[PDB]
Amino acid sequence: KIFKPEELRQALMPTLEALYRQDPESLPFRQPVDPQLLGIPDYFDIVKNPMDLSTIKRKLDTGQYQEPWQYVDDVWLMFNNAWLYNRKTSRVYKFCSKLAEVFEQEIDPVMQSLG
Ligand SMILES: CCOc1ccc(C(C)=O)cc1NC(=O)c1cc(NC(C)=O)cc(NC(=O)c2ccco2)c1
Repeated sequence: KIFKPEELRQALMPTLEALYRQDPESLPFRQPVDPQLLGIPDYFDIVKNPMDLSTIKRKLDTGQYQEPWQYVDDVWLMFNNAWLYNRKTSRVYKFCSKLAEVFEQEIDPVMQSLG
């Protein structure tokens, strides 16, 4: 019912590492979207709440996820943002879908273990 921050981090960190391990698929996701650098100035006309792997990793490393579902919700925020902004035929959309497939495989045994 109640989780300790370090045990939560140890349970969840391998699922995040499995996303970082996807290369090149995780590359658009390893740092916050920079619309200036990427040439996509409408990004924040479309995406309300940005999220990326580096932000999730810091929240995990500083104990900000006190329930497993808060971690999962940030991962899916990252996915949903990319599916929302990018065309279904685009690199980032396809890479996002690959990451979601990987995550779905990795997170299920972990959540079964945690609750
Ligand atoms: C041009 C529009 O870019 C985007 C548009 C939208 C979104 C989102 C998340 O909604 C993300 C991006 N970012 C990328 O596509 C992107 C960014 C970086 N690195 C940096 C630091 O920006 C690297 C790569 N490299 C490869 O994907 C790659 C390399 C080799 C094979 O594949 C791609």
